[PDB]
Amino acid sequence: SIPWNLERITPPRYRGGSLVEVYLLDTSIQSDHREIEGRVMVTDFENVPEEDASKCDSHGTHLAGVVSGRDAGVAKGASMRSLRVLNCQGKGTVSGTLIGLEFIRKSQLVQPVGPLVVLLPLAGGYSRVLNAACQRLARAGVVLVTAAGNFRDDACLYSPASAPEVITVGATNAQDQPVTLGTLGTNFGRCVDLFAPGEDIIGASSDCSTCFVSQSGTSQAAAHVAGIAAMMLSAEPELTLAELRQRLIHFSAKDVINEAWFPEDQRVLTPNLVAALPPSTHGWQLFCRTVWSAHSGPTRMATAIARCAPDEELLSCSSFSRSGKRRGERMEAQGGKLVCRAHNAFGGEGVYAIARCCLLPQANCSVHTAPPAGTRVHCHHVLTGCSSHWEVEDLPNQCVGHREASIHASCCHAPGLECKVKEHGIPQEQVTVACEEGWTLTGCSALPSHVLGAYAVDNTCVVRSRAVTAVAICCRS
Amino acid sequence: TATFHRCAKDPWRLPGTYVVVLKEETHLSQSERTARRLQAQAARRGYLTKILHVFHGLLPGFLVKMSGDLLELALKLPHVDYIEEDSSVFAQ
Amino acid sequence: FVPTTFAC
Repeated sequence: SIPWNLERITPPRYRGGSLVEVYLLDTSIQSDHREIEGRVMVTDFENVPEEDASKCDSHGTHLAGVVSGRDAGVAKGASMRSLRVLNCQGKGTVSGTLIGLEFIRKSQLVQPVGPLVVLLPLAGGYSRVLNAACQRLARAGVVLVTAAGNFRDDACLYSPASAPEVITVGATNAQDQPVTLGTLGTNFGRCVDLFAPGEDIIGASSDCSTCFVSQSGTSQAAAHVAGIAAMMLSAEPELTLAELRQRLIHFSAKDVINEAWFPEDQRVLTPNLVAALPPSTHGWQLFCRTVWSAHSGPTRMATAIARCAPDEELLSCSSFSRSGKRRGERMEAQGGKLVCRAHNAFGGEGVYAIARCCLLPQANCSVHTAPPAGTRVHCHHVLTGCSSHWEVEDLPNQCVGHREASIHASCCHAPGLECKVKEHGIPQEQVTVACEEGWTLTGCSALPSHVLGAYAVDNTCVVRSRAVTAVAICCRS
Repeated sequence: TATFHRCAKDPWRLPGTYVVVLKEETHLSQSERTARRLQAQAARRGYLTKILHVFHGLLPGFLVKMSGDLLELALKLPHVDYIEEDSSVFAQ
Repeated sequence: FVPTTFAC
């Protein structure tokens, strides 16, 4: 009897949202539907373009029901407030959306409440101004959740999906696979934070005050994550955005997506995560996440930069290019904070910088560098990461690099942190080595036959080449 | 130093309406004066304009209904960071 | 999929 999607987000051990308010920006809604009656406040904010009734409020009503619906909702308690920015054809404007977001911020300033979650179940093309408004609203301390988009395309080409600091959600089906419908389907790529159920999702139907309908889309997926976030923020109201994102990643089902569904180049970039509620089992734990930069592009001196959130520490830095035409990476300070920078090679199509960003309070972390010597440097403190860059066209708390490369060790004073190094090598397109259960991968690199790059996938270090050895640095409390 | 942007997805563009985004620290009073200034300068050139909204609280700036002909002029106004042509968003 | 969901 439990809808498949609500079972899917139920953790393997289990036992809301009322302190939290969820704002919805959408079509008009049927606020008297019995799923949501008394739970949604209609603001009567409206900013919509001219067209060009059951249908007028179908989309919004269903999503309000996914978030908070008494029978089929994720966060059955939760209070919602709705703004109308989509017309009867489901069409809105970037300007109308901006005015809506501004309205939410003004409401908050005038009558402050607790944590706010804003669900943006909509998409247009990449918009500088829409992304900036989302970022500013996120920085003001509001949580934003958006749909990845339904075009079976790179979510970085769409807004608010592409917007920095917003939680962007793709859709998976009952078989935990990315939704595809012909040439259409869930968007993907490095701007997607995670996936959630978004096919055949039962919820309130505005056809009649007690009716239900199954709908599909990345908004339905985004609505699951908005609900999960509302519950998480009710339990732990002081979470920063970075703490909330790390929990969402951490409590997700991992490696359940067949990445064959995605276009080849997007496989490495797309997180293999399906959202789930936190378990009843939960003491401090080390949370880390992998942050891919935008591609540097092909300029000879191009650099890609991957950054962590202000309250996170960069524990390691790796890089990847598909050609293997690469000058590696280094950790450099910037506004008094370490970032991961990767360098393109001459004639390279470009590279990605890949940060490992972790929640480590009381950490004092530094970088120890040695210029080309093979070349070696150690934390003379625990080693959490090795990086190496070179300026040439081609070739024990210790990092070792190529004799012609500079080598960089990330060293942290973090008492109460235990770390170990696990190695694995083989004859090979890809070699792989995973940390043990209960340990957190902090760093991933290849021993110095021609490697494309290295990157952490959850707690597994992956090395890609054209006698390769993957090296994982793993830590725990 | 002010730049112009419009939607790469051509069918989703909505020409004739522009979001004028001012520099981060711009004050509401400055946004209002800048909007009035655009309208006056436009009017001297024979153009009708309409200020649909003045933004403050997240981004400073304004929404203006005008011909794109005026964009070179608008990009030279004080406080302008960039201008974006309005475009469509859709239920997902 | 319903057509209220663009562009399904």
